[PDB]
Amino acid sequence: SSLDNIEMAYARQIYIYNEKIVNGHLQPNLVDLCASVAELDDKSISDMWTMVKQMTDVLLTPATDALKNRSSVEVRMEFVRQALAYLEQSYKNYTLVTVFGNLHQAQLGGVPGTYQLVRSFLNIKLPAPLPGLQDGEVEGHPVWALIYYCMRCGDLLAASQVVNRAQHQLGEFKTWFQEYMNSKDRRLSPATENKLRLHYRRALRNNTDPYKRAV
Amino acid sequence: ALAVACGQGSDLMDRNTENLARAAFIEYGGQPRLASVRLSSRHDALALYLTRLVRTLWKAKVVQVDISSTIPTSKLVTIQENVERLRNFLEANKSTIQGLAPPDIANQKEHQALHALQKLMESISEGISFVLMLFDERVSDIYARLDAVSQQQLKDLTYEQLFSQTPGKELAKVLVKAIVNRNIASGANVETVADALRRRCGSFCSPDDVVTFKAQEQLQRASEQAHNSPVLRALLAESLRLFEQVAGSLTPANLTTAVEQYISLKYYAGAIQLCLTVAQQKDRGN
Repeated sequence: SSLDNIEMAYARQIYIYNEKIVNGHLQPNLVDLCASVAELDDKSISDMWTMVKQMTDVLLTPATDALKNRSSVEVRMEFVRQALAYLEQSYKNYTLVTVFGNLHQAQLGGVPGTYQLVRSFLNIKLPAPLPGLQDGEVEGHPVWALIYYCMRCGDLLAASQVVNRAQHQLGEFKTWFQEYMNSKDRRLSPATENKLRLHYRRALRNNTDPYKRAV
Repeated sequence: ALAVACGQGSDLMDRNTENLARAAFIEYGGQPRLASVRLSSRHDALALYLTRLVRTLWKAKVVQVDISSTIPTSKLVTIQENVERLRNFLEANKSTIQGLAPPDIANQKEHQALHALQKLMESISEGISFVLMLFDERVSDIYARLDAVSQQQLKDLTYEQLFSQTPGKELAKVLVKAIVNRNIASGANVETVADALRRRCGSFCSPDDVVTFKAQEQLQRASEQAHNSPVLRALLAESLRLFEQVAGSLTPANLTTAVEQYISLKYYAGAIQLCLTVAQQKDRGN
């Protein structure tokens, strides 16, 4: 036999998918039929199929041409959101294994809230305070670090909670952020979007707080 | 004059007054002489001022056992600030004040006496910083997980002993080695508590201990993440890197605690490699 262990397992899964269509049955999820073998290998492959499923799990127009779906601005927009949701969740798992030694170890004690996780993530990745931070701290951590890694993990709510406890320090950023969390597609209104950009460009193009720049 | 030069009375022109006070401290401080030597009035003045800055501390017990501190923290801060401003004053005038710069037997013992006082000042500041660090944590928690002899030694530890006697230094080295252990259980931040102990109370902390603390950090946090599969092989592998660096300086008590944890995490082959490495670095010449 010329098929390696992995290849053979895939063949069997493709036989099922064929047996289903040959007997007229329900069209099963191919992506699921392939990830079934991935778990038998290292996670290098499992995390791939996870990306494949999430990048292909977009509302499509059945019985429509391939080129048309991929040219439509409608579909092209959802791809960006599905990827961002993968990069955010993927990073969230990196933040867990960074605090706890094993995913299992984190689970038994219970996944903490994205806020407390991020806080327990800042402890490690910045043990000493950087002298260039701005806008003070919040419960022992720089306010902008919390906002960034919360947005990076994809929990805008956890980030907005941080903002609510620093209303006086952050200035007008509150009304701007609260609009970003509300507006869909992660975009602000052109008027308000113009107000903040010009302010940042005005005197904050080079600020000593990198987290502030990023957000 | 020394006190005014250090800003005392200024809680009430002021630069010129302090500069005049400096001039009086230098010009009229006298000099050392053979009578066994008689040190200058400048030396006795420095000893008198320094003593009065710490008179409420010296003979007092550090702690009161629910353990707490004998001296309020706010008082320890002001005392430390006063000691540091005195030190800052001596440094800014190391070239103009007689006896600070190195220089016949009279001026010799004058230099030695002044040097000893300055070493006590930095030791006082380190000692105070250590006590403040201690009570920032949860001392009662640390005090519970402690042996009786060390509880008793801490019970009757005075500030004098902490500042000027080896047992205070040895006990201080035990407490720091214990607080970091506890800090890892809380697990807020290891590398911040590191840089805290590394610099301010240096000459009492050891850089080979913080790297060890960094190693025991990943070890305990590898036991924290123990349920996860892919996160440990980075924690345990990096803990192993940290241990092998301070191999020529690991205590048998730590090396054991490391191997004990490695076995819990089925990290057999790795733990063997650490012990073998610690061996070679204790005896390189074979």
